[PDB]
Amino acid sequence: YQLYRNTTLGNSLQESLDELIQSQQITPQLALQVLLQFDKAINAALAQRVRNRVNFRGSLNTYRFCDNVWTFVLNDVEFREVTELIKVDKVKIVACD
Amino acid sequence: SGSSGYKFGVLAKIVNYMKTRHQRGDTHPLTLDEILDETQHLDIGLKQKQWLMTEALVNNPKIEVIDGKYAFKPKYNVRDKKALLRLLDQHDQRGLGGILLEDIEEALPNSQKAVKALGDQILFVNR
Amino acid sequence: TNYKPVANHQYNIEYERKKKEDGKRARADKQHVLDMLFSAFEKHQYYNLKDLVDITKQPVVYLKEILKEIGVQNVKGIHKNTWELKPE
Amino acid sequence: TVPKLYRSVIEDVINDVRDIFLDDGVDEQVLMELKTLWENKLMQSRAVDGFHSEEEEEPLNSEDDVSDEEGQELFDTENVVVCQYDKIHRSKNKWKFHLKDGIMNLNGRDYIFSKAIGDAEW
Amino acid sequence: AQLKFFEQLDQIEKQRKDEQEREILMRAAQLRLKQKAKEMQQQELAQMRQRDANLTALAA
Amino acid sequence: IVPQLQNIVSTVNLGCKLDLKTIALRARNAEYNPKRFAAVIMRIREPRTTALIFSSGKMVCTGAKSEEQSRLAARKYARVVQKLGFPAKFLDFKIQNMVGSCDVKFPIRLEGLVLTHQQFSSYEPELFPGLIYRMIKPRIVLLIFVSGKVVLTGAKVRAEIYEAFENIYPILKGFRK
Repeated sequence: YQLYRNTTLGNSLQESLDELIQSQQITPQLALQVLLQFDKAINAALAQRVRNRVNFRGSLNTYRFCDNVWTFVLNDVEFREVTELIKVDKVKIVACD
Repeated sequence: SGSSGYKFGVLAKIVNYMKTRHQRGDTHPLTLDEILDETQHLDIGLKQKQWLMTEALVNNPKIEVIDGKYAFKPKYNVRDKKALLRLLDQHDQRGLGGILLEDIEEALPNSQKAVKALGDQILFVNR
Repeated sequence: TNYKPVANHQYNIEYERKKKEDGKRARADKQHVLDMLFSAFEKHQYYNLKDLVDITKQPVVYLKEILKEIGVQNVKGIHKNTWELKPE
Repeated sequence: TVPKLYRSVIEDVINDVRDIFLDDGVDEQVLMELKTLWENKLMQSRAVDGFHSEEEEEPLNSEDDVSDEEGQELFDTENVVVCQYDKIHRSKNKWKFHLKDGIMNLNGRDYIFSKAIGDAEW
Repeated sequence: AQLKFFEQLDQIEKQRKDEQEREILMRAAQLRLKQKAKEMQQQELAQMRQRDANLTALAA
Repeated sequence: IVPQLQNIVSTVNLGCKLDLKTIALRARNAEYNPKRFAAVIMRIREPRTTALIFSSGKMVCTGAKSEEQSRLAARKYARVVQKLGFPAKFLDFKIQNMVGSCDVKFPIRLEGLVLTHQQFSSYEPELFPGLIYRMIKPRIVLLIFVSGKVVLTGAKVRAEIYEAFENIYPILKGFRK
């Protein structure tokens, strides 16, 4: 899943690559191969990552489901994980199966 | 498995598209680079690009190629859906084996032409 | 000798497998199959309709239209509906 | 436990693409430039600390209205949550979400869950 | 151009001998074939990933 | 007792071919999953309704609790497609089925009804705890329970729901516990 490319981690990577492409320091096609490999590595890393059990709640707005991927947008929603609680009035949720 | 370049089906696909877009009334000679360009598949790799150009469009049966640009080989006559009075008056081969293989792929499924073809001398039958 | 089971155990296992996948898929950007179909057709000149189905989950009738659009079926000599890319 | 995962992933990815760079004809110096360029952007952003950084039948539309602003949905700074869904349920307007493996950024902070459960009315 | 096309004719004999050496170990009894099979297995997943990526791009 | 209508299933033809994928991506509150079903499910909050918008241009609207509410909700669903830009027409807003519910307010003996009315009434305890009294003169299927819930489903017009309940009221009054 080329899901995690538009994340801090993934975007900083693409930007770095574009520069190298720009300066012909680094070029495309190879860039695609890196994204494939970078994306595969991040997916494997996440699979061997794992975390902790939490508890939560929300209030709905838009939803979309295509390519087995759900994309929601909640308003006035606060989510608490373990001790920490985070308030929010606009949150976008992208979820793969 | 012999020699393979990039993704399989580039040939059986380039020819077919070229055929398709030409029938769609975009009629004009083109080159493999022009097809790549228009299909946004230019990044097929120079090696494959070259192998397609030199060989794929060379093993091509009777490729009608005046020079630079590849053209339509099977149908000698332009698919103009009209006026085959030359073949009707060609009374030297009993109608010249009018085949339907090169028909029904135009705007009117032979039928529209045939009705006028029915209206005219043109006669339709099937074996 | 005779018990009172409601849903036969074998039937319930089959029902669970069915609910997992539904064939009624959509068909947009239909040209991509041809990428996959030709893909396979280069490795072997011809493939039994069943082998092509094992790749395209779309309806056979509609798949046959896609197969008929870009190719022809040869008996190859032992029945076994088999499709091949046109040599032109 | 998050900067750690990122280091972990960056290391693995960098190590795993070295041969590809080499096969493509690339000096190992370029690889190091990548790592540097990459590590540096995060430090510049300052979202967290890193080890590297420290270094009628026709008038249908006549009624009008009824739909709200589509543009409200996108801010580009909106708290973005990436997660994996196990089961999404809907009864009338009652929705229940069963999520997993998620990275959240709420109010500016970063959080991670292995399993999330939520409720919302539409 | 054709000096390297005669070397490409020798590259055709390279693959000929690669197949010969494959059946050579077979007669004296496939890694390339296994690699090809693995590559073939990869493409369905690649198409699914590309569709997911397009949805994520448009979605966010 | 007056039965309350609480659902209208209606079909309205938009008149033109619609591309379903385009509608799903731009319309809000829309889900179009091809594998499970072949139509876009679209839901609006102001009048609680859900319209399955089909590709052939035929739209079915459900969940409305009165006749005027259903016509208005269908007019609003067609406004969505009009705004996106597909050519849009409104034709034949025809109600297909209306389900109504009421309480007789007295306990009823289902077993007795089956004894004197076996011809029109079918009751099996294991399958369905309610007796179904399919009625021929006004075509309606009424599901009756011991509590007293007369559940009339299958009336194309408002009058039929009321007429059937008045017709079945004497039979229940006779078997009143």
